[PDB]
Amino acid sequence: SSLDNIEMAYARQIYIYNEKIVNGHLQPNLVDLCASVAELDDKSISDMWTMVKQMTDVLLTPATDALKNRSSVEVRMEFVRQALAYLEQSYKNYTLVTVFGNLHQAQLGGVPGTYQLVRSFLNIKLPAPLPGLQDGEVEGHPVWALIYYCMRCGDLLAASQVVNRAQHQLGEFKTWFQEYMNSKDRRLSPATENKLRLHYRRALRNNTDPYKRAV
Amino acid sequence: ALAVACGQGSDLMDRNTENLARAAFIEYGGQPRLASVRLSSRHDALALYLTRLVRTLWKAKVVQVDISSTIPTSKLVTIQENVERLRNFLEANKSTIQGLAPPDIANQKEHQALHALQKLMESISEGISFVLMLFDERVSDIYARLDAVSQQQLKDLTYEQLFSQTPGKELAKVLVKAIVNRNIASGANVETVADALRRRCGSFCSPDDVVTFKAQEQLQRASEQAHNSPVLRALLAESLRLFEQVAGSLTPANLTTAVEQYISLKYYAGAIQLCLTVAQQKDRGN
Repeated sequence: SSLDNIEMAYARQIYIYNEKIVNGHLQPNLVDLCASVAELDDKSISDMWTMVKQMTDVLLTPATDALKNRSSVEVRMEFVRQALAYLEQSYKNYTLVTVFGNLHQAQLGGVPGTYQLVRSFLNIKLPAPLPGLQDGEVEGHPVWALIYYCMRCGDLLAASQVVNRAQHQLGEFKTWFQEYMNSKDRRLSPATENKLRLHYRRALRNNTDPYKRAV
Repeated sequence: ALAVACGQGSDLMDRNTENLARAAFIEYGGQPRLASVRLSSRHDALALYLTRLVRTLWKAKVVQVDISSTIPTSKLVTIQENVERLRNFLEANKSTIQGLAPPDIANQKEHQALHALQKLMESISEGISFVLMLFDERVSDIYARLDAVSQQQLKDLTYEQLFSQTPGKELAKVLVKAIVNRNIASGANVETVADALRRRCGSFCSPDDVVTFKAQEQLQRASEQAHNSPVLRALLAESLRLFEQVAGSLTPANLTTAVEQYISLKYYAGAIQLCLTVAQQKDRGN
């Protein structure tokens, strides 16, 4: 036999998918039929199929041409959101294994809230305070670090909670952020979007707080 | 004059007054002489001022056992600030004040006496910083997980002993080695508590201990993440890197605690490699 262990397992899964269509049955999820073998290998492959499923799990127009779906601005927009949701969740798992030694170890004690996780993530990745931070701290951590890694993990709510406890320090950023969390597609209104950009460009193009720049 | 030069009375022109006070401290401080030597009035003045800055501390017990501190923290801060401003004053005038710069037997013992006082000042500041660090944590928690002899030694530890006697230094080295252990259980931040102990109370902390603390950090946090599969092989592998660096300086008590944890995490082959490495670095010449 010329098929390696992995290849053979895939063949069997493709036989099922064929047996289903040959007997007229329900069209099963191919992506699921392939990830079934991935778990038998290292996670290098499992995390791939996870990306494949999430990048292909977009509302499509059945019985429509391939080129048309991929040219439509409608579909092209959802791809960006599905990827961002993968990069955010993927990073969230990196933040867990960074605090706890094993995913299992984190689970038994219970996944903490994205806020407390991020806080327990800042402890490690910045043990000493950087002298260039701005806008003070919040419960022992720089306010902008919390906002960034919360947005990076994809929990805008956890980030907005941080903002609510620093209303006086952050200035007008509150009304701007609260609009970003509300507006869909992660975009602000052109008027308000113009107000903040010009302010940042005005005197904050080079600020000593990198987290502030990023957000 | 020394006190005014250090800003005392200024809680009430002021630069010129302090500069005049400096001039009086230098010009009229006298000099050392053979009578066994008689040190200058400048030396006795420095000893008198320094003593009065710490008179409420010296003979007092550090702690009161629910353990707490004998001296309020706010008082320890002001005392430390006063000691540091005195030190800052001596440094800014190391070239103009007689006896600070190195220089016949009279001026010799004058230099030695002044040097000893300055070493006590930095030791006082380190000692105070250590006590403040201690009570920032949860001392009662640390005090519970402690042996009786060390509880008793801490019970009757005075500030004098902490500042000027080896047992205070040895006990201080035990407490720091214990607080970091506890800090890892809380697990807020290891590398911040590191840089805290590394610099301010240096000459009492050891850089080979913080790297060890960094190693025991990943070890305990590898036991924290123990349920996860892919996160440990980075924690345990990096803990192993940290241990092998301070191999020529690991205590048998730590090396054991490391191997004990490695076995819990089925990290057999790795733990063997650490012990073998610690061996070679204790005896390189074979």
